[PDB]
Amino acid sequence: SSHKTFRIKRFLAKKQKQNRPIPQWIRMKTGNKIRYNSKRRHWRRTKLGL
Amino acid sequence: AKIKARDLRGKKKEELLKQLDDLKVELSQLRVAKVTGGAASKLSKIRVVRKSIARVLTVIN
Amino acid sequence: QQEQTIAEDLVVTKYKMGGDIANRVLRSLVEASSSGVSVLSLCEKGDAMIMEETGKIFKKEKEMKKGIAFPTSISVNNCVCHFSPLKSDQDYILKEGDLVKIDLGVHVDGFIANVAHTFVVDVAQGTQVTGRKADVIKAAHLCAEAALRLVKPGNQNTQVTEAWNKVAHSFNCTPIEGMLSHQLKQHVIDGEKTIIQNPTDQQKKDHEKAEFEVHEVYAVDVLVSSGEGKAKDAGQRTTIYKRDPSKQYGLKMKTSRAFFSEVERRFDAMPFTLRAFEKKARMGVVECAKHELLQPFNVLYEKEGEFVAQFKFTVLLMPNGPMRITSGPFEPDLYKSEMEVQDAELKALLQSSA
Amino acid sequence: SMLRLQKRLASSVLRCGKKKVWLDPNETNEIANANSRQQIRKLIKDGLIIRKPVTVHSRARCR
Amino acid sequence: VFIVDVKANKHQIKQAVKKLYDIDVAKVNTLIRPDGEKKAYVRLAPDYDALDVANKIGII
Amino acid sequence: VRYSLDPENPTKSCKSRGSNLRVHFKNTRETAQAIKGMHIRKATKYLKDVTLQKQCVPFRRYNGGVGRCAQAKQWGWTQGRWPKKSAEFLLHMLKNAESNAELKGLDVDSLVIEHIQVNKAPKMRRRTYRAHGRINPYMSSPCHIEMILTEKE
Amino acid sequence: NEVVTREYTINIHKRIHGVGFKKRAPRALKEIRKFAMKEMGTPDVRIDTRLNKAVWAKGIRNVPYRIRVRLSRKRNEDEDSPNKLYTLVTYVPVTTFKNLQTVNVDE
RNA sequence: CGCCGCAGGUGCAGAUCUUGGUGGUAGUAGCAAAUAUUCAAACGAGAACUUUGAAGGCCGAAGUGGAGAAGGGUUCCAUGU
Ligand SMILES: [Mg+2]
Ligand SMILES: [Mg+2]
Ligand SMILES: [Mg+2]
Ligand SMILES: [Mg+2]
Ligand SMILES: [Mg+2]
Ligand SMILES: [Mg+2]
Ligand SMILES: [Mg+2]
Ligand SMILES: [Mg+2]
Ligand SMILES: [Mg+2]
Ligand SMILES: [Mg+2]
Ligand SMILES: [Mg+2]
Ligand SMILES: [Mg+2]
Ligand SMILES: [Mg+2]
Repeated sequence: SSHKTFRIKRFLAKKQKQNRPIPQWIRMKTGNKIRYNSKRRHWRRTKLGL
Repeated sequence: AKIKARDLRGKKKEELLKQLDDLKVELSQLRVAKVTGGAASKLSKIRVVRKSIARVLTVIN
Repeated sequence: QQEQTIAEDLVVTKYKMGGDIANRVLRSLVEASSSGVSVLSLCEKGDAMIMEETGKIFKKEKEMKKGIAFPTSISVNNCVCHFSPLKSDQDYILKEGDLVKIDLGVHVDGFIANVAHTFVVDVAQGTQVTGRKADVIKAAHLCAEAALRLVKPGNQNTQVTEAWNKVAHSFNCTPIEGMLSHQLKQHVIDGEKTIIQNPTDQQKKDHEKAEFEVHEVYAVDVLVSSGEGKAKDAGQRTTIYKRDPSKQYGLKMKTSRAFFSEVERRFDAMPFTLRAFEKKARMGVVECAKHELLQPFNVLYEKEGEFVAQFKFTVLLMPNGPMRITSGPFEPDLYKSEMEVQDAELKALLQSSA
Repeated sequence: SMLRLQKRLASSVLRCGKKKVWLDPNETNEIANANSRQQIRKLIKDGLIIRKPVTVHSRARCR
Repeated sequence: VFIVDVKANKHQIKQAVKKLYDIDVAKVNTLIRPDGEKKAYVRLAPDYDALDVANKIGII
Repeated sequence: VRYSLDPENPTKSCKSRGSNLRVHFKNTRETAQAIKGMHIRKATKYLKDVTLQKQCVPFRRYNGGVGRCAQAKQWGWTQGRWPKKSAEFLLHMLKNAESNAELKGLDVDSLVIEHIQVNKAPKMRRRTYRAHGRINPYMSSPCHIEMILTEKE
Repeated sequence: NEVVTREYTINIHKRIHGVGFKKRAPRALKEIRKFAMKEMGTPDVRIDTRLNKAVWAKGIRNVPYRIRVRLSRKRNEDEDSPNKLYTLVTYVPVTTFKNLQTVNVDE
C-alpha cells in the first residue's frame, strides 16, 4: 500500500536491489560455474515473504 | 606518494586530524567523479584513499 | 547531388586563400609560442586572429558564413589531441624545449581547410636537438612527404596505412592506435570515406575499402608516439564537441536548448570549443551529449614520460597533380635523428616529387 | 510510428479526453518528435494537434 | 540534489552542506528512495546561485 | 556436420539444415515427403501453391482427424491439408540450400531434392489450466530439418 | 489500354442475401472487393474511404441494396510490388439507380 | 581381468512398487459467457491484432468513467530488444 512503515520499505528496498541480472564479466572468471541469477524474482510469479 | 602507518606514528593529533580531513575531501571529490563518469584512474583511487583514511584513523585510535 | 565540387574556378581560388589564411595564423602561432607563455593565451589569440581575418575577407559579399572548422588544439608532451582548456581550467606554461602539437581549421562556404603541425619552441642557434624525441617528429614529416607523393586517384587508402606503419617500423616507433583521417566535402567533417592509422582487428574489420577519387579534399593525418601508442583519459573535461545533424531529440532543459541553438547559429556542423561561450555552456553540453546530439572529442593521455608528434593537412585531389594547400614550417637542417630509412621503395617515393 | 505517448500528453495539455485529441495523420513524423508537454503545446499552437468538438446532443426534440 | 545518509535529518543536512561547501541554504526537503537511499533537495539562499555552486563542486 | 545419407558424390550436391525450428513436426514431415524427389523449381512452385491453397500436401501417416480435399486426388490419397508454416520454413531452407549451391559453383536450375528428413527436436514446456485445480502440459513439438540437393537433368 | 476507368452499379442486396446481421456490412466490402477483382482483373483492390463510409452509412445490418461505384485501374507506381496494376474503387453518389448502365468514363 | 581364498547393501517383469524418460491416444478434444467490426495510411523483413485518421457500435453516471482503503512492491515513466 501507499501507507508503509520504514521497516517494510527498507525490506522492499533490499529485495529490489538484489533482483538484477549477474554481471557479464562474472562468466569469464576462472572456475566460474555460474550461468545466471537463479534467485530472480518476478512480482507477479512469486510473492514476497512479508 | 602514499601514506604508511610507521611514519604517521610520530605525528601529533592536530596534523593527524588535518591529514584525515584532506583525505576526506579527496574521497568526496572521487565520489563526485564516480557519479559524473570520471575516469578509471579516478575510480581506482577510491579504494586507495579509503584505505588511507582507515590507516590514519587506526593510528589515531 | 547538390554538393559543390572543385571544378569551378572560384572554388579553387577560395581554397587557395583558405589555406593561405590557415598558413599565416599557424606561422604566427609558431613565432609567438616561446618560453613562459600560456596555452589559454595562445588559444584565444589564435582564435581572435582567425575571427578578424575571416571577417575582413570578402568585404563586398556579406552573406555567406565563414569561421572556424576546428578549434585551436594545443597539446604538449602528454596529450594526443582534442585539447583546449577553458578559463576555469588551470593553464599550462611552456617550458624550454617542449614539443607542442597545434591543430587549427577554418571553413569557407562550408568547405574546411585543416592544418596541424608539431614543433619544439625556443630552438637555440648553433645547437642540435638530440634524444628519443629526434626521431618521432622527423618520421612524422617523412609520412607527410610520403602521403603527399602517393595521394592520387588509383592509390588505395590501405596503401597509406601500411606505408605509415612501414616508416614507423623503420624509426622503431609506433603510431597512435586507431586515429582517423577523413575525406572531406561540403558542410561535413566526418564523411563516410575514411582512413585509419595503426589499426587492430576491431578497426580493420569495421573499416572500409575505398579508391581515391577526383575533385575532393583529404584531411590526412600522421600521428606517431615514441612509446606504445595506447591512450586513455585521466579525468580531464572534454571541451571539443561537434553537432551531428543525423539525429534529433526533444531537449527538456531550457539552458540546453539555448546552448544548442547557439551551437547551430555559429558552428552549425563543424566542431567547436566550450571557450566560445561558460557557466551555462558546461551545463547544457552534458544533457545534449547524453542524448548524443553532440559527439565528444575527448582528450587522450599516454603514459608519463612519452612523447607524441603529429602532422595533418588538407590536400586537394586534382587529376594531373595534387597540391598541398596548408603546410607547417619543418626544416630538416636543424633537426636530425639517430636512425634512418633503409628501404629502396621509400627512397624512390621521396626522391620523386609531384 | 507509435503516438501513444503523444496522444496521452495532448489530452492532458488540452484538458480533454483522448477521444477529443486529433493528431494529424500526415504529420506523423513531426508529432512523434514531440516527447514533452511543451512540444505538445507548440504543435497545438501550430494546428498539428486539434481538440475536436463535443459530439452533438441536442435538446431541441426534448424542448 | 544530494544523496545523504539515511540517518541524517534536515538540520544535519543543512549544517553539513553549509560547512563543506561554504554556502547558505534556505530549506531542505527530504525523501527516501525506493532503493533505500535518502535524497535531499537543498534549496540555496537567493544570493547563492546553484548553477555555479554545482560548477565548483564538479557536477555540472 | 553429420548428415544421415551423405550424398553419392559431394561435388554436385549442396546441403541445408535447421535445428529447433518451431514448426509442428507432424505437419513438416508430411510437407517434406510431398517435396521429396522434386526439382527445386517444382518444389518452390508447389510450396508457394500450398500457402495459396492451390495445391495440398497429402497427410499419409499423421492423418488422424485430417479432413478430405479435392486436391488430394492429385496424389493417390484422400486426406490433405495446407500447412502454411511448414511451407514457409521449407521455403527458407530451400533458399538457403540454393544459395549454398551458388557458393559451391554448381548451377541451381538442375537441382533435385534427393534427401530430406524431419527429426523431432526437444520439446518446449508451457502450461494449461484444467477444471479442478489441475495443470497439464502444453508442449511444443519443434523439429530439425536437413536436406540435400543434387544435380540431375 | 490498362488505365481504364468505368462506372458500375453493384447489387449489394444480391450478394449480401442470407448473411447474418453482424456480418452484413463486412461481407458487403468483401463482395465489393471481389467484384473489382473480377471486373478489372487486379488482385490489388483498394476501397476508398468514402465508399467504406457509404456502405456503413446505415449500420452493420441495413446495408444499401445498390451502390454506384467507379473502378479505376491504375499503375502501381511501386515496381518493387508484385502487382503492376491496382484498382481504386470510389463512391459515386446517385439519386436513383433506374436505367443506369455500366459506362466507360473519361479522365 | 584370470586363478586360490575371504566378505557382502550380490542377480528383478510384476509390488494400483520408487525416481526419471518416452509412446499410442492425437495434429485429437479443444482455443464458443457478457451484440462488432470496417476502410485507408505510416513504421516495419513481416500487420486480422501496433499506431494515426475516418466510419459503425458498446459501457450509459448503481459505467467498461474519475479517485482512494487493504493487499501487491516498482508492476509507475522513458528508451531499446
Ligand atoms: Mg496473484
Ligand atoms: Mg517527507
Ligand atoms: Mg480417430
Ligand atoms: Mg471432430
Ligand atoms: Mg482451462
Ligand atoms: Mg484454481
Ligand atoms: Mg539388495
Ligand atoms: Mg523394471
Ligand atoms: Mg478441432
Ligand atoms: Mg471454438
Ligand atoms: Mg448504449
Ligand atoms: Mg473505477
Ligand atoms: Mg507501463
